[PDB]
Amino acid sequence: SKKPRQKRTATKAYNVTQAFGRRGPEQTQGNFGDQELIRQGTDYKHWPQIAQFAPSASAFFGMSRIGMEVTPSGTWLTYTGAIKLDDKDPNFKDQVILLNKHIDAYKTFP
Amino acid sequence: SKKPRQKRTATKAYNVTQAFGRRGPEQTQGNFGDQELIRQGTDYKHWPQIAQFAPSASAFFGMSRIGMEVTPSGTWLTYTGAIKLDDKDPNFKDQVILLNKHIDAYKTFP
Repeated sequence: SKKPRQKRTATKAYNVTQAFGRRGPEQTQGNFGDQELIRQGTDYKHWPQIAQFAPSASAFFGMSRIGMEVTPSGTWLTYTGAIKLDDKDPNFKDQVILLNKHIDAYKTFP
Repeated sequence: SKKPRQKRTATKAYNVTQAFGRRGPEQTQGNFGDQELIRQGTDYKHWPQIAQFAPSASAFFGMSRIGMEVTPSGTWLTYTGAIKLDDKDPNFKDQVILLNKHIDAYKTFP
C-alpha cells in the first residue's frame, strides 16, 4: 500500500478493493470486475486474457487523450482512449464475453 | 508493426507517429508528446518521469471506467480515468512542467 495507485498490483492478498477501491458508478471510480476477479486480482486464472488488452506505458501515452486538472484534491492526470479488439481473432467472441462479464458486474452484488 | 496497438513500444527506430499515429485534436487521436518525445519514444531522455504515471495492467483495469462500444470500424474497449500526482513528491513541480510540455504540444508544431 506504499506504491502509487497506478503502479499497484492486485492479488488475493491485496485485492482489487484494497488496491483500487470499491467498484461503482462514479466518474473516476473503477467499474471493472466480478466477485471472482475482485477477490483475486492478477491471481485470476483468466487474467492473461484480460491483460492482453492493457496498454504498455508507451501505448498509454501514445494512444490516449491526456489532460491535467488542478482541483483542490490535488493535481490529476486525466486519460481517455479506446482499444480495438481483433474481430479476425478466432478467440474474439470469447474476448467480448470475458470483458462483458466484468464490466459493471458490481451492480448485481453488494 | 504486427503487434496489437496497445502492446507497441515506441523507440527511435519505431517512433510514436509510426506506432500510434500523428498527434491531433480528434477523440480517436492521441494528443501527448512534443517533437522530441515523438521522435524518440521510450528512448526519450525524460521517459522514466513520464512512465511513472502509466498504469500497471492491474491498475488499468482496477482504476479505469471500462466500456465496450461497437462502431462501424469494430468493437472497442473504452477506458477513462484520473491519476493523482503526489504533491509531497519533491519532483512535483518538475512533473507539472514535463506534462505541460507534452500535452497538446502538436498545436505549435511547424
